[PDB]
Amino acid sequence: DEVWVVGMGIVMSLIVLAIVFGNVLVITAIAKFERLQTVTNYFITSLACADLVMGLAVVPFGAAHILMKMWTFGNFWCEFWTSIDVLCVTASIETLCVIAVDRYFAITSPFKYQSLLTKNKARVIILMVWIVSGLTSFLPIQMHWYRATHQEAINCYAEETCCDFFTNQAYAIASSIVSFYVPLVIMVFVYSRVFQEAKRQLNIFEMLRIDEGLRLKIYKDTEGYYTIGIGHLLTKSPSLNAAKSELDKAIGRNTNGVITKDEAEKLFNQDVDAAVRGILRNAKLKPVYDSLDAVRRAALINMVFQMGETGVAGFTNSLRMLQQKRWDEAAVNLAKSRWYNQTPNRAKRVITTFRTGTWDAYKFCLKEHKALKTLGIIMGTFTLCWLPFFIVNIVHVIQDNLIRKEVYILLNWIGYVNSGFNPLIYCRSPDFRIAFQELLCL
Ligand SMILES: CC(C)CCC[C@@H](C)[C@H]1CC[C@H]2[C@@H]3CC=C4C[C@@H](O)CC[C@]4(C)[C@H]3CC[C@]12C
Ligand SMILES: CC(C)CCC[C@@H](C)[C@H]1CC[C@H]2[C@@H]3CC=C4C[C@@H](O)CC[C@]4(C)[C@H]3CC[C@]12C
Ligand SMILES: CC(C)CCC[C@@H](C)[C@H]1CC[C@H]2[C@@H]3CC=C4C[C@@H](O)CC[C@]4(C)[C@H]3CC[C@]12C
Ligand SMILES: OC[C@H]1O[C@H](O[C@H]2[C@H](O)[C@@H](O)[C@H](O)O[C@@H]2CO)[C@H](O)[C@@H](O)[C@@H]1O
Ligand SMILES: CC(C)NC[C@H](O)COc1cccc2[nH]c3ccccc3c12
Ligand SMILES: *C(=O)CCCCCCCCCCCCCCC
Repeated sequence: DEVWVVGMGIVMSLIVLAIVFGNVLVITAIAKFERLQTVTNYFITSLACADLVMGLAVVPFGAAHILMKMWTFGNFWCEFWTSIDVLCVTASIETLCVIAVDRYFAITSPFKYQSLLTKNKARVIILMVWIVSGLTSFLPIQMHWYRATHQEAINCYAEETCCDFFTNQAYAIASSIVSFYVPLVIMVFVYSRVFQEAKRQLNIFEMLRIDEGLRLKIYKDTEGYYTIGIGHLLTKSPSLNAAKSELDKAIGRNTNGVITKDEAEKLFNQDVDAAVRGILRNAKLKPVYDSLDAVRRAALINMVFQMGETGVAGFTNSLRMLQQKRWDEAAVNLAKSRWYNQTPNRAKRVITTFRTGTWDAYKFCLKEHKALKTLGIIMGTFTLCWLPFFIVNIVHVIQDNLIRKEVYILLNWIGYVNSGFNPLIYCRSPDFRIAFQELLCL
């Protein structure tokens, strides 16, 4: 009975520690490492501050309120504590919504993934988020717009040891819609469009960039030949200066061995053009290529890139089955090759692409697309943690007391606890992971 309290207290204490530790770590990492100082991470910092205030100002007293089964901190702080609670939750979803809109314009810009905002504009947006959140949180609570007019509530308001958030229905609807549901619906809609755009970026360039890899500096391939970009051969000569000469002649300037990503893309589009012409000249590959759709043509070109026309022309049975749109059977034969034995991962993705005729095998391979998934996980987690709580707010406007007080409280704490998840989710990023282990003396 009472020993349970200590055990429950230690648990809630660890919850507080977890929230504060992790979010302090996030703030520190972004503030300290110049690498992490991006527009997105400024919003993340704003998001981390809301969670940090939750862990310091909100959760500790909510915990004590439950364990003591009454309020000990007085009416002033009860009203203040309540305001902070609503503020941090509001600012969090508003920030998440800003991230979604920011990421949409970033991914649709010709200046792709660059935020249209500068660092200074971002701070203004952030500051305006906290002003609006405070305007929608503190005002109604400090002006007493939220309060109900029935006696049970009136008693709780007046008595100093009662801190129950009794609200009138108009507030319950309006506040929950404006603070939560409006930025939630926008966030979900906009960031679903972000994923659509991200998926739409997948093409043969990204495919070969994932499968072969893009190298900005001159390197020797497996055969010892000088190569650059996505496996673009410069020369078979052992002279490095001969490669540099061919590179300059191809790119159109003094490169000294180094080219940009966009220039590698330029060379790649030429190599693709060359590959297709060669395919159409090959009597064994032409009928297959002619029959295939655009996506599977990219798959065939991918193979030609890796093995050359001759190596690909040797897949006589597979080519026949591909030509007849017998995908699974083509997949069975292709999986039984030296190709699949040497580069299974790459072969797995190309063969799967032959099977589906989509880019699904190349989802979330790019570092930038992985980063988008991380943000999507942040948003989804926040949604899942808070949605049940806010559904019950509306349900009780329809019919009050349908759901127990203890369940409603538990749904609140699922919301509270969410403030400790984001730091763990950021470990998906190689940059934060590197940042953290530096900060943690590793
Ligand atoms: C009234 C009390 C309880 C609420 C606390 C308000 C604090 C947490 C709010 C108010 C203004 C906010 C900030 C506004 C400006 C930015 C700049 C950005 O680069 C990092 C976050 C940062 C610094 C915000 C984080 C937290 C912040 C300081
Ligand atoms: C409001 C009370 C109860 C909670 C304590 C507020 C603390 C957590 C808030 C208030 C102002 C905030 C800061 C405001 C300014 C920034 C600069 C930014 O580059 C890093 C975070 C940093 C340094 C914030 C971190 C935490 C911060 C200090
Ligand atoms: C009243 C309670 C909430 C206060 C507890 C604050 C804890 C979470 C604070 C107090 C001292 C802090 C640490 C102090 C030293 C560093 C090294 C730094 O490179 C990374 C963060 C790190 C590791 C801090 C993280 C969290 C930390 C442990
Ligand atoms: O065979 C056509 C392409 O071959 C090179 O790119 C290959 C390279 O030969 C090989 O060592 C490696 O395993 O794969 C890459 C591509 O994945 C050419 O220099 C390309 O320009 C040709 O199109
Ligand atoms: C112990 C209570 C005070 N905790 C409140 C929730 O953590 C956050 O609740 C909200 C956040 C944002 C907007 C809100 N509108 C509401 C209407 C009724 C109840 C809560 C909220 C609410
Ligand atoms: C490498 O960065 C790891 C070493 C950092 C150790 C710093 C020592 C922190 C002491 C924590 C005590 C504060 C507790 C506050 C409780 C209210």
